[PDB]
Amino acid sequence: SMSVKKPKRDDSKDLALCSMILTEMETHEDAWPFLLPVNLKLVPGYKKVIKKPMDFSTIREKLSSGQYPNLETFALDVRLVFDNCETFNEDDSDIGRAGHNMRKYFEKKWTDTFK
Repeated sequence: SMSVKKPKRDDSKDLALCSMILTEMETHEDAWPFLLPVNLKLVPGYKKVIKKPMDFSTIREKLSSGQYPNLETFALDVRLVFDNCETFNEDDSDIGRAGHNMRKYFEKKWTDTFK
């Protein structure tokens, strides 16, 4: 509260570390469904059903231009990528499996890096 603060967690490497994580996600072999925005002209249903589209290129641009106020807002966008994937794709499709694998990959790097 006013003039009563918890000790200061060092956040100065957060930007670099989120960049590194994102690079590792970008270069994974199962990243291909997630590298670019879904083409809303060519994929029936996507626009109306997925209220907040997200993809790795868009996360990379946001990261590079100071649009993440902290590491939790970055983790929310990454998880949004996988949540959207589960919303639109069957678990037993190549893309559905890709999405479960990538979420697992991400959550381990996240825990190892920050927790």
